Amino acid sequence: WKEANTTLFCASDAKAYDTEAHNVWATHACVPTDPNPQEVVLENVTENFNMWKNHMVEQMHEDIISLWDQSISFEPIPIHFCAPAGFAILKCNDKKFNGTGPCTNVSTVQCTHGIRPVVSTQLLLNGSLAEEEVVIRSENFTNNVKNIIVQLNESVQINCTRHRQAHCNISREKWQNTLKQIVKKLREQFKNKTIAFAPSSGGDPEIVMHSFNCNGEFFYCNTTKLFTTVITLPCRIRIKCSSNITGLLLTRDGGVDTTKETFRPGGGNMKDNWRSELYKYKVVRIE
Amino acid sequence: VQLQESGGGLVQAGGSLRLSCTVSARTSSSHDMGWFRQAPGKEREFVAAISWSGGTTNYVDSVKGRFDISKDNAKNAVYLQMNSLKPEDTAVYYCAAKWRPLRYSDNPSNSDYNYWGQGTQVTVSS
Ligand SMILES: *[C@@H]1O[C@H](CO)[C@@H](O)[C@H](O)[C@H]1NC(C)=O
Ligand SMILES: *[C@@H]1O[C@H](CO)[C@@H](O)[C@H](O)[C@H]1NC(C)=O
Ligand SMILES: *[C@@H]1O[C@H](CO)[C@@H](O)[C@H](O)[C@H]1NC(C)=O
Ligand SMILES: *[C@@H]1O[C@H](CO)[C@@H](O)[C@H](O)[C@H]1NC(C)=O
Ligand SMILES: *[C@@H]1O[C@H](CO)[C@@H](O)[C@H](O)[C@H]1NC(C)=O
Ligand SMILES: *[C@@H]1O[C@H](CO)[C@@H](O)[C@H](O)[C@H]1NC(C)=O
Ligand SMILES: *[C@@H]1O[C@H](CO)[C@@H](O)[C@H](O)[C@H]1NC(C)=O
Ligand SMILES: *[C@@H]1O[C@H](CO)[C@@H](O)[C@H](O)[C@H]1NC(C)=O
Repeated sequence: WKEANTTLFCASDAKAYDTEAHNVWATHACVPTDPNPQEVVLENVTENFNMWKNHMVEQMHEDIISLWDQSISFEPIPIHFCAPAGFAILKCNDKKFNGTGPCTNVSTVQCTHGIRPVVSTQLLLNGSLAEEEVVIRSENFTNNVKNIIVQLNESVQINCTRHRQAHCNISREKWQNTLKQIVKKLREQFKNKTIAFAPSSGGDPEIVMHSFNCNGEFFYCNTTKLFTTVITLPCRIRIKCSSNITGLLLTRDGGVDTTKETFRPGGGNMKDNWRSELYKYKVVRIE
Repeated sequence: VQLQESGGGLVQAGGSLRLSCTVSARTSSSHDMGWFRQAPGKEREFVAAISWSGGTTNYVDSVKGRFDISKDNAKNAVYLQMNSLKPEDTAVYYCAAKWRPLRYSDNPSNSDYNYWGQGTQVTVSS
């Protein structure tokens, strides 16, 4: 099966009587889901993946742009991306796969899992958890220009409220637990140097903050207290929200080979958000 | 290709070129479009950007007063007028797009753009 770029189709369980943007978009763009599809596990097969060169990501990005540029209530719904006639999607089943190189347990499917297309910076919300241990993924770890996508194995709840001023609460215990596991994984990759975190250092104003959309309202939260009982982040709005933090986008500082490496929250290339969900998939021509 | 640049050429210092980029990919009111360039041997650097909806612009200091970035939304087009060209302007010029759905300002980004063209080659002699 050659790898092939083709135009995917989408499937969802949107409702046609519902006014919210994602349902309206999916009702015209997508077909109904197969509620119970079969998955063929491929015995003895190995295939090479490259999550950083995956035309599925480009396609999802265009679709999500279309959704936002189409449009009330705004709650992301699951969208499946699906291989058209003559094609299939290969799914990597290796539970600690770095997204590049060989994968052993592979299965073929017509569609991805249902992905919520959540638009956010710094923290990945409401996504897929790693099945086993925390996983970190980068295109090249020794290039500090390449962002690191972290996938957590346990969700961290983030609850946000408004009183223009607003805040988000995170459990301090759970967050310190999450940072410890991330540190262990970063050391494996950086010659067991000491790991430091620091707040975002620049870029567009919405990437220096944790920014996200909470049913209609755009929230911009200061994450210094996360990267430096509950942790309360101050936010500006430009209504309650509870989400699961399921991942992080990090960037490593450049410089001299000190005894330490420092990492900062980043993001802004929404294509990394889509990679964090699509890393295990690849389109092939079956014919 | 999503983005395709044209207008590159060989020019004499003090001359002018006009670069064009047609954006075949999906655009939106929260996009920025820009131009970046890479001179032989050196790293890629920002040149100019424009907000797709608002038209706010930004330039690298070494082109101010000489380069102008403009757009035509109905043609999905962005343009870089380059006047008073200097040998230091010699480079591959890339058009780029960035979707910024969460932006709260019209000022365009100068880094980390979603996708890039193949580039158009510019040589400025003398
Ligand atoms: C990913 O892991 C595979 C399996 O050991 C290895 O061949 C490959 O070099 C790794 N690549 C990265 C970028 O980690
Ligand atoms: C492959 O992965 C599937 C699902 O993750 C699992 O049930 C199966 O035991 C794994 N190995 C084989 C040989 O099927
Ligand atoms: C998550 O992974 C870490 C190691 O990265 C492990 O210590 C921890 O027990 C795991 N938690 C769950 C709920 O699987
Ligand atoms: C990143 O990866 C490339 C290719 O594997 C390697 O040549 C380079 O040294 C790495 N780090 C850089 C470019 O800073
Ligand atoms: C978020 O709200 C839930 C109730 O839905 C609560 O169990 C949890 O403790 C809250 N988390 C924080 C960090 O306040
Ligand atoms: C880092 O520690 C691992 C053991 O987990 C070891 O195999 C490796 O040699 C160490 N790297 C360096 C640069 O010392
Ligand atoms: C976040 O808040 C701290 C004060 O607690 C401040 O020093 C820092 O500049 C803020 N960061 C941003 C990006 O506003
Ligand atoms: C995450 O999911 C919950 C419901 O599962 C929803 O209320 C919340 O708005 C979602 N967060 C984002 C940022 O979409």
